[PDB]
Amino acid sequence: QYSNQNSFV
Repeated sequence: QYSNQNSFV
């Protein structure tokens, strides 16, 4: 299981 969460402003 592979999760990536990226938030820019």
